[PDB]
Amino acid sequence: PPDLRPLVPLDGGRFATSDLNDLYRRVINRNNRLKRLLDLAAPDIIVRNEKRMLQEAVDALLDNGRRGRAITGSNKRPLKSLADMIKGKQGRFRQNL
Amino acid sequence: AAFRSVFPIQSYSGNSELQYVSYRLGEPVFDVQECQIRGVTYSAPLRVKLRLVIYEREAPEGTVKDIKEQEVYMGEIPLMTDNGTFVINGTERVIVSQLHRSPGVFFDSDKGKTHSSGKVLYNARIIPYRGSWLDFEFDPKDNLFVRID
Amino acid sequence: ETLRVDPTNDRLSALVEIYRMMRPGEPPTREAAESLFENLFFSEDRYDLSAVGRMKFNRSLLREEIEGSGILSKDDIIDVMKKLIDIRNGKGEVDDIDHLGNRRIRSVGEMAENQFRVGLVRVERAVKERLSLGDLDTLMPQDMINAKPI
Amino acid sequence: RERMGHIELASPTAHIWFLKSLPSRIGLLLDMPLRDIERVLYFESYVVI
Amino acid sequence: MSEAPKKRWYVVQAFSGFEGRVATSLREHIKLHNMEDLFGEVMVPTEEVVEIRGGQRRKSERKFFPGYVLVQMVMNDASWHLVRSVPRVMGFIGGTSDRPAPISDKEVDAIMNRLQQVGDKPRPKTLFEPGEMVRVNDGPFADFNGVVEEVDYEKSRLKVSVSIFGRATPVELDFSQVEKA
RNA sequence: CAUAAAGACCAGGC
DNA sequence: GGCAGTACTAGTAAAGTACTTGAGCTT
DNA sequence: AAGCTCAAGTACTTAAGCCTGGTCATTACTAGTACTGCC
Repeated sequence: PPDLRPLVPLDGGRFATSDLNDLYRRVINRNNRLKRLLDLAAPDIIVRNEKRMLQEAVDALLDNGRRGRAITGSNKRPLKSLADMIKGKQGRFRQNL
Repeated sequence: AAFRSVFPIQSYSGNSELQYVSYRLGEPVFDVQECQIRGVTYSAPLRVKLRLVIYEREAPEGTVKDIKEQEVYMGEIPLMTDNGTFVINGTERVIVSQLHRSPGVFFDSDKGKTHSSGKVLYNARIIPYRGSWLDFEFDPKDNLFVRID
Repeated sequence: ETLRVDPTNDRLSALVEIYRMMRPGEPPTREAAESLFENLFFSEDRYDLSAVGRMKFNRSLLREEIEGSGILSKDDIIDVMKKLIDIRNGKGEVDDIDHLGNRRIRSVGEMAENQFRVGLVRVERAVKERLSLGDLDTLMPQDMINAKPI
Repeated sequence: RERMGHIELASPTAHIWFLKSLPSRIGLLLDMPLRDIERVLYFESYVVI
Repeated sequence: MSEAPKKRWYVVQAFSGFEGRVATSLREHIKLHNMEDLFGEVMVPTEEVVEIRGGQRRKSERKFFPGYVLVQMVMNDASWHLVRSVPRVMGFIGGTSDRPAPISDKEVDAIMNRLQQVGDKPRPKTLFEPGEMVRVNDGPFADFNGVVEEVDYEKSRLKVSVSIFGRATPVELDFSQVEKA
């Protein structure tokens, strides 16, 4: 939802945003690439390079940590996924209850 | 007692000999009363006397020299107030002393065999401070094993 | 019977297995398998049983002298394992954990030393490379030593 | 807030809850390996049983 | 060695935007072996910075593959194991999570050709004004063109026919004043 | 009426 | 005046459960 | 040879409230660019 992820600044030149703003921006940029680069309409035996990037994009929305986590610069912590808000991989299940 | 582990350095084709004299603290930042009324961090630099000599083996240029500096800045350790407290950033700080088991060898009853029955076995455990562990335990097959880290 | 279930037969394959246990996949080299085991229990830069711990270590084996080195030797562990076999056979009893000859107070200055020896073993690796980074003899103030890892 | 939109993905993708889970929903019913072939086909380069 | 070594390549699934200094950190961690032992060549398809020029339209897309390193090293199966051991890399690529499958060199050069291929059809090449074909950039008739119908190498003049107002205007211009078709 | 983040670690009460 | 060096600044490296599985023993 | 169960081996588990304190740092390394000094 649009107002569920606001983009207001915190104080001065810093920001406090959700970790979904970095992940929904990738799935859409890995969607039309298979449609029109890749204008084919080929047999499926040819194309590899896009679903290795699009599946990589949607897995960070699915789960981070079961094969490979999604980390940010100077941060050895996985991106807070939609499942990680419920199960609490980082220890925030001890914070939800 | 910890300085004298890093002074003998032996580089091939360098021939360097680093000899030590003494450590002397420099000047402090402020006194013991401005660290609470102000935001004084009190970071006193540690300066150390050194004696090095060089005998280079790369190519004979005919020029050799031994330049000696009296004090070199290494580390930023805080100092101690006249009672025995420290300061680092803004607040007063005291490090609590540590009491634990010795850096040696011991012989306890048993560990690890809490899953099975674990009848008569004897074993040893060493506690180092840095490095890896070193255990010597037994099995029901009467064989001595080892556990590192 | 430990030797019969021991796969190694000499010094080389022992160092290979000691590297391979510390990621069970491959033998390293000729040199790193020696350097890691020397940096397990026989070097101060990675293993310091500080000079009091030798004095407490000598009384656990009924030694005469109390002075010595911080790092262990090749004669100590065998003499410990002999006492392990002797306690297993029935002679002797267990040792006291909570007795103060073993339970020692570590001072605040010794704690600052134990939080300074971590920076020393990095700054020695700094002065190794900055021995080569120096021009001829300008490497006293800053071209040798850094105050960042300490 | 309440209204929704949908993103037309050209190629469909998996849901990893149905994959890395030990009771594999596409390994028990549809007789593939429950853990092995999932770590062989999906992310990797094995092609168009 | 008794048998001649045969070097092969693999693909390294890493993070997007986190790739070039992972190759530099391959040079960092895997330093000091006095050789030429195992590494053949590192291939970095990304750039460590970005270009101001991007897509012409936001509908128009990229054929880039960010985060996918290609390293040459023998185990047989080496250059994803010891490249994930360098940090900020997603996993271990190929046969299984401990054992990749080997690929040929021509497939690797084709993966490079997927990098080299750019979007060269929004169909512009101009560099072109109503004459056919040159580029004049001096005097009155700058940003115009035509043909030198009569070439004068001795007089160093080029009689270029400018199509102004829907009408050819043959004007004699220098070599430095024009750009040859 | 809007801004003081999130997280880590420690100390404290029962 | 042009080229190279370097500094500044913006992207960026205990003790248990279940469950699996390898192996030993029979039609 | 097929197979059937059994035992050791293995990975994984979740750690009995809530509450404020203070603090502490949000990244230090690499690459490109721009500025300045020298030839």
